Amino acid sequence: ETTKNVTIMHISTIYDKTGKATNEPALRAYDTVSVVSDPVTINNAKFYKLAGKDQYIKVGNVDGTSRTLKHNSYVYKSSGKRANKKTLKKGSSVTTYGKSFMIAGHQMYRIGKNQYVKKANFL
Repeated sequence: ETTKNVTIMHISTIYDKTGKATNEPALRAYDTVSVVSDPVTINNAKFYKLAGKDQYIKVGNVDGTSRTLKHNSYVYKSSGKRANKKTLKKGSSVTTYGKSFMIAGHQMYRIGKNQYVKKANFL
């Protein structure tokens, strides 16, 4: 196997070679793991194979998904405070990692370490 090191950006279920979830302990955000460098496709979904193991994680939890903003947006911390006073502008492409989180009552995507943007603001 040719492998590379990646940072988990979102809690990640461990799947088997058929894309079925296992009960193996989930990988946790900001841990580093060795994966086979090229993703695999299972059921038209992309996964990283963990190096040396028949275990697979979703690429969206590592490389993310590029999404376009339909509204000007603030960036929040998990506490609910604004992370900064910057505004991400409508039409910007922003990478989001995994499934949205509930932050201060709103569904939000993680865009960075302790940085979140409201899901409703994306196209």
